[PDB]
Amino acid sequence: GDVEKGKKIFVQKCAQCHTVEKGGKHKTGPNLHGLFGRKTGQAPGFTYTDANKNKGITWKEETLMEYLENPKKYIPGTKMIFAGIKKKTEREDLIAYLKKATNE
Ligand code: HEC
Repeated sequence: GDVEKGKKIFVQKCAQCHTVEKGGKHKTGPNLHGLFGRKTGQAPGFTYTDANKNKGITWKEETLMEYLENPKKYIPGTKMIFAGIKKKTEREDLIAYLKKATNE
């Protein structure tokens, strides 16, 4: 649905690892420097896996939804300790939130 309905859940259980809207901090995942229509091997000084960066997929409304619904399965060895998001609303809410953070 909506940007409010996504930022409210991002700032709860994404910003805990990917601080961005509050101020950049890649403290347990890479801070989302837009991502939508960008690329994966894009983060500053952090460390994770080989898998995500080297293999890629282009981050977009498909791939990041497909990824957030199961990140461990979607890219081979991506740890990301959360792997789902309450209900399928918060999912599309996040997409439609972050889609502003790539043009606003
Ligand atoms: C800390 C335990 C995390 C939580 C909570 C969330 N994410 Fe995550 N994310 C985490 C890791 C360790 C990584 C690095 C990549 C790897 O392969 O391990 C990621 C990665 C992402 C990405 C992809 C970045 C890329 O590979 O280019 C995205 C788009 C992402 N994470 C988004 C995201 C959102 C929206 C979250 C809240 C629902 C979220 N993550 C939680 C660790 C953690």
